[PDB]
Amino acid sequence: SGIVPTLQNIVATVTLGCRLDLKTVALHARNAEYNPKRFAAVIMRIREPKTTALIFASGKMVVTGAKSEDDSKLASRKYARIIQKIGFAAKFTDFKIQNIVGSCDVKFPIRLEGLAFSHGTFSSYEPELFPGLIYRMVKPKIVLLIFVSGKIVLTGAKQREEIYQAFEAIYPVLSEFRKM
DNA sequence: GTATATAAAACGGGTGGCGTTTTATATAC
Repeated sequence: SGIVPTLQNIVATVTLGCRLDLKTVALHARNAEYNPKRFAAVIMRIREPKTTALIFASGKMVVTGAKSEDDSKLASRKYARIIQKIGFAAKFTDFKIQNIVGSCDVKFPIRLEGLAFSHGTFSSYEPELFPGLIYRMVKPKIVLLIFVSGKIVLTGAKQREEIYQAFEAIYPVLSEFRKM
């Protein structure tokens, strides 16, 4: 082994606590998009940490694109400050990470059909529909996308340890189904 | 486009329970 998964995307939610006028928000922000007809939220962005926020009239906000939990909270506080600077009585509350995505490379090809047959109740593999095997782990409850190349995607985690836990648990199985 | 996780909530549609839609990301067909 020796491989440890790399975090790729962190999704979080934040309650600003006050109602927002989206045209005002979009108008005053330096990096905003807002087309009511397409989606009901201002799509705001900041350069550091590089992230994207979906800002709603209710004052709720979704922050995505961060590569670390630190970066997620940091960028979230920053978006909240922007809203304040524009003039609303916003508050940075209820910061919570909802989804963590990770990925790695085991460095060997995998026999997906064998794995799907062996771990049938957790696996779903339809190569004509999507080339990767969808593995639904029980403990921890994580979803893994397994590819012939040996590249692995882990998602559905609320905490970093779950990403790490799942990979540790899957590695022996990937080894059992290697090609070379 | 296909598939995976996840929140936010307005829209469409017919006056309603709920599917779609958007955003970010790895991955590969």
